[PDB]
Amino acid sequence: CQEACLSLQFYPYDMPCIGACEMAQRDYWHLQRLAISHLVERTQPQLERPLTIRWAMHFPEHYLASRPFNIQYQFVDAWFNLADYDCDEYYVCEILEALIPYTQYRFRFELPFGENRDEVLYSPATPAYQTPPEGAPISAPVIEHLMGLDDSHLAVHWHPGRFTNGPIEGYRLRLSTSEQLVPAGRGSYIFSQLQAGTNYTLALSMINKQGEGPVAKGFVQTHSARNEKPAKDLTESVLLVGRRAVMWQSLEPAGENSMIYQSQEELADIAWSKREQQLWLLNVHGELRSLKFESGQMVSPAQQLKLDLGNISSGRWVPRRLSFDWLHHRLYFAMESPESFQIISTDLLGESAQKVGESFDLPVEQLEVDALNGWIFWRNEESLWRQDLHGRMIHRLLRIRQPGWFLVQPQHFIIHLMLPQEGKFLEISYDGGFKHPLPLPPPHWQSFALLGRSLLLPDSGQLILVEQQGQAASPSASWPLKNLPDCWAVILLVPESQPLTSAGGKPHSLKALLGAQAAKISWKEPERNPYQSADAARSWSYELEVLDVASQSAFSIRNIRGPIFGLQRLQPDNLYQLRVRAINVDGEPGEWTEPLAARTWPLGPHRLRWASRQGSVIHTNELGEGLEVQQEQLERLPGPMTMVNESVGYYVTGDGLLHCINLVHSQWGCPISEPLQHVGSVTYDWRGGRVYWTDLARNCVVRMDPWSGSRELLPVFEANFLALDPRQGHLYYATSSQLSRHGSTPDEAVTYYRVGSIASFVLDTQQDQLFWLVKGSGALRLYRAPLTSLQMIQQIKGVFQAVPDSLQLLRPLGALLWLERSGRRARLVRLAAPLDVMELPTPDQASPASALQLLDPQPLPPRDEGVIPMTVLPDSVRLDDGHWDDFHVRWQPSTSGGNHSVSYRLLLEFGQRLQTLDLSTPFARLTQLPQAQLQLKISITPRTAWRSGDTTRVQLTTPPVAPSQ
Amino acid sequence: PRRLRVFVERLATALQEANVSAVLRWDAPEQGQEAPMQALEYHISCWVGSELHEELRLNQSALEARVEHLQPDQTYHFQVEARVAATGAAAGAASHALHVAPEVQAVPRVLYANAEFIGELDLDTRNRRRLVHTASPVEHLVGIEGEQRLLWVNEHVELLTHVPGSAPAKLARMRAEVLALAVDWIQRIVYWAELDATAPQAAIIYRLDLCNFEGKILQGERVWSTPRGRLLKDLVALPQAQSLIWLEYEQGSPRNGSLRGRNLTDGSELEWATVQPLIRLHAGSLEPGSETLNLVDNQGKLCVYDVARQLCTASALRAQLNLLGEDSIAGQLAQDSGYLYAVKNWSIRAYGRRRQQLEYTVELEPEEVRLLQAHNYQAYPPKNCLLLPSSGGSLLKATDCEEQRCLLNLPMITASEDCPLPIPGVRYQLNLTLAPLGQWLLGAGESLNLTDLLPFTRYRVSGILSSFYQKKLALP
Ligand SMILES: *[C@@H]1O[C@H](CO[C@@H]2O[C@@H](C)[C@@H](O)[C@@H](O)[C@@H]2O)[C@@H](O[C@@H]2O[C@H](CO)[C@@H](O)[C@H](O)[C@H]2NC(C)=O)[C@H](O)[C@H]1NC(C)=O
Ligand SMILES: *[C@@H]1O[C@H](CO)[C@@H](O[C@@H]2O[C@H](CO)[C@@H](O)[C@H](O)[C@H]2NC(C)=O)[C@H](O)[C@H]1NC(C)=O
Ligand SMILES: *[C@@H]1O[C@H](CO)[C@@H](O)[C@H](O)[C@H]1NC(C)=O
Ligand SMILES: *[C@@H]1O[C@H](CO)[C@@H](O)[C@H](O)[C@H]1NC(C)=O
Ligand SMILES: *[C@@H]1O[C@H](CO)[C@@H](O)[C@H](O)[C@H]1NC(C)=O
Ligand SMILES: *[C@@H]1O[C@H](CO)[C@@H](O)[C@H](O)[C@H]1NC(C)=O
Ligand SMILES: *[C@@H]1O[C@H](CO)[C@@H](O)[C@H](O)[C@H]1NC(C)=O
Ligand SMILES: *[C@@H]1O[C@H](CO)[C@@H](O)[C@H](O)[C@H]1NC(C)=O
Ligand SMILES: *[C@@H]1O[C@H](CO)[C@@H](O)[C@H](O)[C@H]1NC(C)=O
Ligand SMILES: *[C@@H]1O[C@H](CO)[C@@H](O)[C@H](O)[C@H]1NC(C)=O
Repeated sequence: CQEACLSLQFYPYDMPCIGACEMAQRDYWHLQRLAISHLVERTQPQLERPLTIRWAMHFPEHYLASRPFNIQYQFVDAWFNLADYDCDEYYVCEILEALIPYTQYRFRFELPFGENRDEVLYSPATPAYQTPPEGAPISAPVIEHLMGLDDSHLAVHWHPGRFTNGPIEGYRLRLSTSEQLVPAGRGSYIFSQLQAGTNYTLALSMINKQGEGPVAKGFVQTHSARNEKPAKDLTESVLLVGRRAVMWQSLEPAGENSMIYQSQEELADIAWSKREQQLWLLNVHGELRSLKFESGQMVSPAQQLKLDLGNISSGRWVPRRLSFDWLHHRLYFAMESPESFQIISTDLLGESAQKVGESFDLPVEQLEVDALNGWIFWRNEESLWRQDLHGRMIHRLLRIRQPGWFLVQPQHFIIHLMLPQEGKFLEISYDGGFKHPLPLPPPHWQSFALLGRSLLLPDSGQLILVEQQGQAASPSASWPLKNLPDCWAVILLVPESQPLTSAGGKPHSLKALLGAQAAKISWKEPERNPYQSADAARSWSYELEVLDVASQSAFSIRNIRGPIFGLQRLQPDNLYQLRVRAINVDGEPGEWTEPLAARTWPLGPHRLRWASRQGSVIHTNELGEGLEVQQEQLERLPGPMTMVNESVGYYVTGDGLLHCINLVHSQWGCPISEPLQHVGSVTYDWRGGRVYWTDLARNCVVRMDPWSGSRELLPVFEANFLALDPRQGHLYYATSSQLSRHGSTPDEAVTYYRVGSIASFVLDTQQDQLFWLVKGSGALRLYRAPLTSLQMIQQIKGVFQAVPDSLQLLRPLGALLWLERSGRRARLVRLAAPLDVMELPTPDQASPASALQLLDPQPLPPRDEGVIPMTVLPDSVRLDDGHWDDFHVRWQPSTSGGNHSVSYRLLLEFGQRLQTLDLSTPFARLTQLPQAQLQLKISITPRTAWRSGDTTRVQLTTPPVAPSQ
Repeated sequence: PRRLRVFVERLATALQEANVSAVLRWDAPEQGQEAPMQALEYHISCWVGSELHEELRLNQSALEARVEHLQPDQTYHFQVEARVAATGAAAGAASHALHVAPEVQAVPRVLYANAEFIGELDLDTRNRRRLVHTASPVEHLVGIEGEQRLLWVNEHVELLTHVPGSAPAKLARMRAEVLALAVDWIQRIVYWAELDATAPQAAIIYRLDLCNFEGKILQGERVWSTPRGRLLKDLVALPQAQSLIWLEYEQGSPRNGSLRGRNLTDGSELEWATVQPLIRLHAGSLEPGSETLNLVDNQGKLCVYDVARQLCTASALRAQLNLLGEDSIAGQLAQDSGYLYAVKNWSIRAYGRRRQQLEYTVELEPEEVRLLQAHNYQAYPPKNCLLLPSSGGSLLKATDCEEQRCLLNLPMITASEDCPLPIPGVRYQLNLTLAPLGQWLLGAGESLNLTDLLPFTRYRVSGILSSFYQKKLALP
């Protein structure tokens, strides 16, 4: 439209011709999109198989005038542009792109309409087509969890990768060397017989029918070796519970083989406590005797404790089993109906009883609880099961005929189980899919004990101390057990049998949001492994340090009971290093985190203006607190508010409408009555005192006096965002493709950038630099250029991106802000440290945010009378002609207040003849002088770089021209 | 209906910037036999993203157009509308979008040599040319394609060249059976191998420099030789790896092929590891940092050798090439940057490298192809590396002198530390003076030997350095 509306009178840009041409073209493409929108959005493209999409459409009539249509592809398990395709006029498209094999795909069409980026149509998606499988896998299998169970074993859980490139066959594990193939259904492996106290390296690879994929790398320590107590220095104590005689025994060489409790009734099950030292005794009839002891002897007798049945318990239920939670201080019971086994948890008083699970006919031989790892295990004669403490998730571990007495180690995460019918060692993990043998010395024991690497096997007269490889006929030490008929329960009385310590912790993902004198910090908790439950407890206290780099001083604050912490009393404009650790109940803390360079805001009342998607506006500080809900009510989806003076502001909404608002008194102040459609952005020049906006329908820039509403079209084309430098009058504009400069003269026009698309920019007038955001294909790339070295400051990858016109320059901090497209987060990048991207969360009263501005502490300066051109004196416009062909017009030169460059624009009227001139002197030569004494009309418009003066219109008589040569 | 066929080509001349361009070929729509041949006005709009790159209006009977100045690694959209030019009625429309990727895409053109001539077979349009008419048939054929130069060995055992626009020039005449032929395109050195017919038969590698050719018959120089009883086959020159790789086999055992070579700078012998003995070797991708080799073992299977990792590499073209049989993969196999060509059952099959599928199959006569060669992308160094260096430096190093003579060594010059490859066509020119006594115009690699010097006497040598490209550009 610049080349169609080219006139020799108004040069170089006939502005209303160009504006009418551009608005008619956008009206044409809007009416074409509204015509063909239903036929696009009903018709589904079909796939057939080179791969061919048939769409039941046709190319438009002005087909080369529009933008390219894009086939877009989507993984079934955002839309990216397909690069290689071949379409004819009936949309019978052939994909020449090398697709990823064995990946399902969906395809759609994008039809743009003209050069306007708003007018696109999207077709519906195709039915899902999977690529046929070929070749090696290209995605490494990402490990979920990888840890050492104990000093000899190592556990890994993983998931398959994204592009398997074939049907899945097997995963290959290499441990450095130990190699093992596992099939496709299993994603968890546990190694064995490792060295203690060295780290191993695990290399995991994916294998399909065609080949082997890439290799995933892992560094993982085993547990250190436990201290081996000999027979001469064995200081442990055991409590062996038989059915009719219970005896406590010392594992010293001089040990006391001493009576604690004899019961003539047969006891069905026991429950053992560590801090209380209480052995609850449940007999064969179902009544419960709570029996407190102390260090192997009586301090209190047995008390009959009655369990509440309640409205859960409809029928008769006779209890048989016992287990005591050492975190929750709660018991768990298995009960017998006289017709099924149902397990009901209860309190120590016995009143708060609630069932878990469902009833089953199998008899539970032993009930044991891992209170640290959050599990209750029931073992019956058919299977061993695993339940969480709230009864939410149910799992069965192993099916076997008649298992014997199992022992759960919480920090080893290995159930050691001993069938007396087999007579061989069995290790089950907590998921139950790992079953392992070990050597056992031959005798059949009903129960056992594990003490480090040592194994205690109770004989009918003695006790056998082995190390699972030496023989049971020659123990290292023996203790007499002659008064016991048989040994159904052996309890090892160590503090490691019931620990409160999870023995693993390292915090991560530490985030610090800083203010002038305070900081809010949040860190992620260390995640749970699959071996413990959601009912497992890791209740900790976190210790945080601030390391001042100015004084090099480390201050540590401890006992923080949550992951969020509001730290106060920081000196402003100072940088620190902030590091967190997690301390357990036992006082063993975690390791250090990596420190982040945390610089505070400088001192001052730094208020941020948030605007919602519903038009509510609030003022916070830079931490997001201290909120004042403002009195005014904006329209729906507003952009950043541009202030002219302290009462009148201008903003753009999400549909392109431009609105004026008077904050103080709403009855007067806005010079334009109606909102104006198709506006990209808005800005204001305080020195000229002019409001500049991009009219997107006219691809022009409109300059408006805010005191009168007089609008001037200004020759800047296809612009979206504006910022004007008030020192020199240069306008800076950003298109969708390029970012450049427009001055008063054509010599000052310089192009800074050409490309995704430019999302926002901001002008730094003081330091003479410029920043802009390029919103590419899933990567926000931020840049910097001087106003006279182009570098990329920071590239942020992800599906989340910025709102267009949302990059502001935080002057006091020296940072850049952009609101995210979800409206619940803002991102801040400092200039001195480019790599750290702090996030500011959004206050919940304005929950989807559409605008965020930094309010300046000084007020806005008033308009300058030093840039206003004075009016040209109409008496001084003389038509003085010289000799020969010099027929010219002169006037007294218009100045400004401050001495600025005043150019002129001039119009001649010889009746119907017209002539326009652009001048830089008070002088114009008239060429095509008609010689027959007409009344010339002269109009002068003086201007500066910032604004324009008034028009001087005179009418002058021509001097007589006798020669015509 | 006939579809729009767009191929990108990357054409690189030495001392010039590589130019990547798009060749568009579209056939005409079907016309009646009563109507004559009509002019079709083809309108092309080329788009980069959302902006317009080029726009051309052409009156052609069938569309053969070329869009210049494309950029690598960017998606372009060519929108072609075909109208009848006399009436304005729309004959058709097409929309080709194209990621460029010039390492995997090229124009499907081969150079075929029968007993009569050497021609170009474009596999898209199925059209044959004749570049040069040969009086005697061609046995081996290599080329330099920055200057469109063909180099070949005839049946009368003579090595010849051809530039377009001239006669076939005789380069060398040699007196033994030539087993293989190769060219370094950068340094303009032609390497071949001659049979040595002693009772342990050998093969001697001869080299010739193209910068020393001024119109008369040159003679080769012996550089290396194989150990005795062994023979060469399929010489491939790798300039950016600075290697000369052949298939060394022992006489009487041709299916024991082992990948041997020399290093082109210092002359050291180099070995490459294969998992199986070989029968045949062909040149690969020839791209810097990713050079391959297509090599066939004794069971008639192919590996794509990565020569930096020295390993076989799995591809989707490998099973489709191994399905053709041993004689097709062992007889004629060529690879340019975009395709990979085999000859099976009087038909040339072109397999694409990007899409990894069979793209073209062109039937032949039973004696149209005896030799096949491809327009492989000969990647040139940048303009500071090919040319004469700026700084002089102490390139001349004096050895330990005797009283009678000094062995002045003439090494080979790289332009800077940023240029790893040698400068082409290096000629020292020396005055000898008593600190002229002697004048030499001598190339790089040899030595100057400096006889009849007086004992206990200082001497001086002074020399200018010249290259082929500074004589071509008339630089000082
Ligand atoms: C492509 O050709 C058209 C048509 O060419 C005319 O018809 C042919 C059958 C043949 O007889 C030609 O010589 C004729 O010119 C061109 O359109 C013509 O362009 C000229 C030059 O601008 C103009 O004076 C004529 O009026 C046009 N005629 C018609 C019928 O439109 C067209 O310009 C050619 N394109 C290019 C790039 O040269
Ligand atoms: C801020 O500026 C605006 C002009 O843009 C002022 O609004 C004018 O106010 C007077 C007095 O209320 C009205 O008579 C005018 O009609 C308003 N102008 C227009 C164009 O409508 C406003 O007063 C200014 N506020 C301050 C505090 O100076
Ligand atoms: C294992 O030891 C190496 C050797 O320095 C070290 O890099 C690594 O951090 C250690 N791994 C663990 C898990 O401690
Ligand atoms: C502008 O020019 C006038 C006239 O020369 C002079 O008096 C004045 O100092 C200049 N500067 C300003 C800032 O007004
Ligand atoms: C490449 O472009 C150069 C000019 O920059 C030109 O001289 C040369 O012939 C071109 N080569 C081709 C035809 O690709
Ligand atoms: C092939 O050659 C290798 C390398 O010389 C040699 O070890 C081997 O014996 C040969 N094999 C046969 C069958 O001749
Ligand atoms: C060839 O020689 C050069 C110069 O010494 C050396 O840098 C290079 O590594 C050698 N090439 C190979 C493939 O060994
Ligand atoms: C091979 O070529 C001959 C030529 O006549 C033809 O008859 C035959 O069908 C071809 N074989 C195949 C498999 O195409
Ligand atoms: C003498 O000159 C020849 C020819 O370049 C060279 O090969 C040789 O090494 C020289 N030096 C001697 C014999 O020391
Ligand atoms: C050697 O000296 C002669 C005699 O002056 C001169 O023509 C020639 O150019 C000289 N060579 C060099 C390299 O200067």
